[PDB]
Amino acid sequence: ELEIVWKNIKAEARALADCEPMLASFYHATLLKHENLGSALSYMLANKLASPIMPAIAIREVVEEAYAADPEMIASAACDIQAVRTRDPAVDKYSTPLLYLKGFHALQAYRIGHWLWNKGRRALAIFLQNQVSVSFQVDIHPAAKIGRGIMLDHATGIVVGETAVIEDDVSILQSVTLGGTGKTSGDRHPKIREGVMIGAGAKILGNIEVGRGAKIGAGSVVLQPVPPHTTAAGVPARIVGKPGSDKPSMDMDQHFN
Amino acid sequence: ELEIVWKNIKAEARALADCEPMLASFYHATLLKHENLGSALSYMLANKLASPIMPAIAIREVVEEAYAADPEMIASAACDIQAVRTRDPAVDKYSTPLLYLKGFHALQAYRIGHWLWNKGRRALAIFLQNQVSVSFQVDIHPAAKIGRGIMLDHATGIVVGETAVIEDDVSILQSVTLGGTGKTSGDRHPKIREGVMIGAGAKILGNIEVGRGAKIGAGSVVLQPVPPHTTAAGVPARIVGKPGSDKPSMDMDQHFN
Amino acid sequence: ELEIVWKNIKAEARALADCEPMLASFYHATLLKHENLGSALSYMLANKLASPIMPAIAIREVVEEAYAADPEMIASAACDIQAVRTRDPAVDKYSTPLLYLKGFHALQAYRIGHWLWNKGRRALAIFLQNQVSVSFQVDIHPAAKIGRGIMLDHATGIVVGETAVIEDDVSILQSVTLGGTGKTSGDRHPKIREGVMIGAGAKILGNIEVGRGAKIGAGSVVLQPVPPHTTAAGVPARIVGKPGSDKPSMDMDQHFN
Amino acid sequence: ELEIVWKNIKAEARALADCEPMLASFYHATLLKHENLGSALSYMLANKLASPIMPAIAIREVVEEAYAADPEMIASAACDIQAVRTRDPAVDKYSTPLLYLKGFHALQAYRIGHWLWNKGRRALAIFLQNQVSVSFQVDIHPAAKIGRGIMLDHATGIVVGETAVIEDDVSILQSVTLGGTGKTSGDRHPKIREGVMIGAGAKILGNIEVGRGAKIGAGSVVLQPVPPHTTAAGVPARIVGKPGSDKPSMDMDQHFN
Amino acid sequence: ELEIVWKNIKAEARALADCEPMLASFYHATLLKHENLGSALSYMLANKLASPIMPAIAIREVVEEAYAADPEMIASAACDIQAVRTRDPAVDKYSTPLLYLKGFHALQAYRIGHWLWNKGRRALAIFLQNQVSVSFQVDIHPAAKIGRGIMLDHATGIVVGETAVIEDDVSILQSVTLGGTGKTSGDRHPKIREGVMIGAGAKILGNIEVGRGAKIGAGSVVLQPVPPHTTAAGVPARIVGKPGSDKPSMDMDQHFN
Amino acid sequence: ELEIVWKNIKAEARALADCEPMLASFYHATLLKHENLGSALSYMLANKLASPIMPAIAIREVVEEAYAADPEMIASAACDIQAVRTRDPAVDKYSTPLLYLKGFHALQAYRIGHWLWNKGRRALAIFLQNQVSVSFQVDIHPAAKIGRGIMLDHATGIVVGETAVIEDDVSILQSVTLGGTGKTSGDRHPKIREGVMIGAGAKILGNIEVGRGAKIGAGSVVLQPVPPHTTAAGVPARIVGKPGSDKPSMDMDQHFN
Repeated sequence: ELEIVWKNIKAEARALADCEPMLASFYHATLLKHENLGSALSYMLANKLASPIMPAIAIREVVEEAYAADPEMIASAACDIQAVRTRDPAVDKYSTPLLYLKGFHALQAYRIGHWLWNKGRRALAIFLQNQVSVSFQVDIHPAAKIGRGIMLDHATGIVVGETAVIEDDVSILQSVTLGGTGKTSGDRHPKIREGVMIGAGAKILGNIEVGRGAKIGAGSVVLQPVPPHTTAAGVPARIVGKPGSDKPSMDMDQHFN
Repeated sequence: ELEIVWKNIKAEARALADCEPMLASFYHATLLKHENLGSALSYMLANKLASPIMPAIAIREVVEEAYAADPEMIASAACDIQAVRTRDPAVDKYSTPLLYLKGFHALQAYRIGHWLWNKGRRALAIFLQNQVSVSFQVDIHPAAKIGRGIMLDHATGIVVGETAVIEDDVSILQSVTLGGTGKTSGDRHPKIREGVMIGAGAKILGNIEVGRGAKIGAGSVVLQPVPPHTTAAGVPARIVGKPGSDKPSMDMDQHFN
Repeated sequence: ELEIVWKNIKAEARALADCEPMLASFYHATLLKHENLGSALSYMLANKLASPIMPAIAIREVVEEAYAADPEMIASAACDIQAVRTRDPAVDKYSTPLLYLKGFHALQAYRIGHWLWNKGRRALAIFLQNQVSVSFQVDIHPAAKIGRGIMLDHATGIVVGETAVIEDDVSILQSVTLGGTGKTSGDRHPKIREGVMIGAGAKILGNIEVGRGAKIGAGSVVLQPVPPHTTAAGVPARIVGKPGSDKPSMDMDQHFN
Repeated sequence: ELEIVWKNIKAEARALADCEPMLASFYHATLLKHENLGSALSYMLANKLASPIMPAIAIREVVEEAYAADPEMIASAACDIQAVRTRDPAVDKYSTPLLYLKGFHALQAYRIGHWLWNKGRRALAIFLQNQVSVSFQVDIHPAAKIGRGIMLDHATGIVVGETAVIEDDVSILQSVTLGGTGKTSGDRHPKIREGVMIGAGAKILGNIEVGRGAKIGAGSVVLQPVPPHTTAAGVPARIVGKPGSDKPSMDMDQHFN
Repeated sequence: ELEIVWKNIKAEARALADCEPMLASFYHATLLKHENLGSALSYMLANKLASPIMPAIAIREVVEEAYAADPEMIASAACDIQAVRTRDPAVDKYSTPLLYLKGFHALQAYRIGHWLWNKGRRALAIFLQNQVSVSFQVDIHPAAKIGRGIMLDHATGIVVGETAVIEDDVSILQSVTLGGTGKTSGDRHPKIREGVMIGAGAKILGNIEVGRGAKIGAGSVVLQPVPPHTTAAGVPARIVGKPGSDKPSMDMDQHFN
Repeated sequence: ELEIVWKNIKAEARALADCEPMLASFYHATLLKHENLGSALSYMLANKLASPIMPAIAIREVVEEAYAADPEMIASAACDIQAVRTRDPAVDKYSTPLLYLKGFHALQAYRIGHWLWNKGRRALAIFLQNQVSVSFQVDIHPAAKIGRGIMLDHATGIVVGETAVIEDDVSILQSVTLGGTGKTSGDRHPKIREGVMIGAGAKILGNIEVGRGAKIGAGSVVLQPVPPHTTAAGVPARIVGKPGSDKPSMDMDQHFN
């Protein structure tokens, strides 16, 4: 439920404001004064994406329009929160991704851009993509199709291209590229299927499959498709083993042979 | 031709202003209100590099002076715009690099820094280098010697050191390092010859030649010179093949082996 | 001593004001108007960490409280300045790290966060960690234990997790991860011992030892402990040699094999 | 009705976007994107009253709460817009007061402060009073009781004290004081009745009546009550004549004697 | 001569930069870095009128276009600088009006508005009028016809309406209104002839002539035409004498009777 | 005592923060976190005078230098607070002038400028004078000699020239000019002696005495000296009576014959 995630967030916020007065005002503005997750999300995005061109209120109205049209984006955000809490041992609170984590922020900004792109507002979507690249150091093409329960841990240097697909329950670290090949339009970026874990620095290039439950080792350069439930590693990457679990995204085991 | 690129940009800007009310003023202020490419470039760099150290209107003065003194830098920018449009399939407009692409912005900021450096205004060039690093996440030393028709696609994490050379018609992806070795002054960075393509994450270290038309695979660590028209890949890199084209920078084929 | 580093900085500042008269007020504010390094450090951090939540004045109060409680933080910054000046051939002046180098800025910001974390002000430390990740593109968990004489050269994309240790006199390049494994709290990040050099893009994962005087080659993915005075490289990394020096962090030789 | 004022504003906004394409996004944000006057008023005040203490979003919440509790505040703004358009020959458009005229901005800000004062939120009302004095150069104590159909033309230097009353359909010029006497709390500011016109620079002091349809000449200092339908002028002011109209506020005839 | 005023300003700026370290960069950015008076004027106006509606770099473009189109506006500004230097004993430098005096800034902003108005860009001229009113506390309608060698000393509260005329070599103090009467279009504001001096707080209302070399006493309310070379004072004003000089604007003698 | 004024302020602040949570953070930053009046004053001035040229911390160091050199400026500020509380019936708290009232803010900014001027830092003093004119709409030449226990109520449009003297315990309203005559340097502005009250809009011009305990009526134009313990009013002003008390500044009785 969104509600237990949101109820958890407010209760955390109440406690955190008591034991850190420096941030009491911060917690009230970002969390306590909102009635639901949607409103906290739009507030976060409005403030983080504000520019002279589109100030806070202007951005917020765009975000609220998107969430009214497609409320599943809020549900997706809630799943992404739970992903980080459950998978990242440095995070023990529901509020932490929403408050602090630039990978989470960039992911929700992408959802807005994707909605815009699909509505034909492509100029605005590209503006926001490239704003997010500068501000959060994550460059996700708004045409990319990205599911829910996604963790982008640390996130600096992540690149996801136009024709990429990232299914639900995927975990991706800093400096990961889901990148293209060639100079022509068309399908040319990876398809990352459910349960995949991608370690820091991995470059996955071209219109290639990374099958369900696969594991891509840190620093891998993947140029050929990786079968489901297999571990790939190296430069260029080869099949080196099989993961310890069905969904390595859940366990974040970085070892490979 | 310069006038051709500029006319296209203005045409696009007129159509874009008509399609997105939130951005109509932006397309005017950044493009349509300007008489020539040089004016739009100075506007772009000023706005995007503004900080508490120096505001936008002050930056803009420095940039106009440089372009008045060496208008070839404007011709170089036009060649760079054409490189991105022709090589990056996610870009189908001439206005896109100018408005949005941080690698393009970084590359042009470098040109101003390089002009300052060569004039003997090194302290200002070093400020600008480091502002570009924070603002665009691209760290290019102003003493590097970089030609024209250069694409820096995505660009997050690019590092180009003091003594590097990059010839005309080179294409470089995110997280590429043209890096030094040792703790002494003098040539210690790579010399990248014309037509080279460098894939995401490649690290090229030392005063080593990368020959004309060579391809450096994504994630490679290159410690030895790479012969012309050869493909290097791996950690550390070895010669694994020959590229499919005479100038791999033009074709962006990321395959290796 | 501090007084020698500070006297050199003051002399450089006087020269710089004549080299670039435009920036004279900037050199005055950051350097000339202070009587000691501590004052100039607190000025830098106050401005670099200023936000709507904690403006420059509020941050400075925090920083001066920390520097009064633990003046060794100032001495640590002085050794960090000397490390860059001595090890990075692109940097000749003591003033350069303090004015411009985002790795240096982020490292001193971490010291404040670490001081806060150790006082139990954990929310505030996590806030600053994530602000520094956005602003300087360096993500250091405040519970990390980092010594002095540390160079973070270029620095974009550096990630240092919760249980990591970096001892004195270590040099680290851009896109280096000292990263975790697993979804469970507990000891799970690298221990980087004195004198170690880590090349650009290296990923070192898990609770593993990198021993005194070891060298980690650029682009390495290190999953097993590295013995003192050996060189590890490759994906995954293997022992390939021995460094030519007792403390490779001082010499910055990027060669491996 | 409101719907007629609002329909006119929307039509003007469409024309304005074609008259000055540069400002198209501004006209879109302030006017075109709203479905009613209340929404456009709350957008104007949110941005005009934004500060570090209460950002635009926080102000808008306050304003929408007030407009929901007392929608007559929106109707009052509509009569104020019509007053300027009908009485000021330099203003032809309904949109002009809402976009630009600082007297109109200050008058609507006062309504929010007055609403707050009457709810017992007195500190907040005094905060906004003094912010409006700095930003729009109009100092209105929130306990003042001000009706609707009020023009504050040019407006700089207007002062209206704690116990003042301004009834409906009053026109006031720049540098007008409705000021107190004495050091004691209690009723001590003017009562300006319906239809009164007050010329530039007039000072009206103490708990005195200015009667229905009276005219106060520019530069007058009024220390005694002014009868309905008479003209007062001079320093100190005396009755010098009768207005040529029943409600001089509508006709703006500045002649006296 | 234009070149003379400009050379003086640069000389002063060099000496000022040497005397005050906190402002050295300011004198550079506002004066010394510029090639001519027009460039410094555009810089001044851009910086001081910046707002959330239009930032400084955008304003600067509008201003340069106006000066390129009608360079007499720059000659007018030089005459205005000389008027203040020669007439205001608190000003002994040519740079002072340009750097600091809000009446001088307002007057030059009016010139740009007037150029726009006459070109048919009225919507932009009306924005700028009202921005100048908030920013400098001077409200001058852009359709007013104002000559050169004009001093607006102190300037707070000055109002000049739509149909006013102010000839060359006129001096006006704070809180002066050249104000209208009635609610109809057409001439309804004063016509101030050459050499007139207008003291602080004077209100001059209606389409009335104030003849060549006349003096209007401080605090006067002028409702009837004032003959050339005559002194008017009082509320309402009468002819009380003749000025001591042929052009009272030059001598600033505030005595009357 | 400063201490009972400061102790009163903190106690007020504590209570006000409890009964208005919107402003709790505001009260903590402006008042509660400071140890003395001097620190609260410097914080207020640093934030209100911050500009790109001289940000908050830079201004604060200038103010703290001034207060260390001449601590009587803090004592003067305390007297000015008590003046407003005791004389202005709209103010019932010690904290109100310090928090909100632009006349009080401008007066303390003047003290800094006066200190600067007397130290030879005249360029900076003139910069700040003209900043204050724009920001608070009060234009006080830093060479003016102004005592303590001064109330500037409402304050918009106040002008005080170079050679003016304002003794202790004077009360001055909005739109008051202590103004010059002529175009030559030298003593030429009023000398306002102890206990004088000046009503709104009064213009006092030339090097003329306004004797101890005199009263100047609102809207007066004073061109000849006013004897001690006399009331002057009119345009031009004549002696019309005697005040009701020895120090009309204390009683703020605005009546005159």
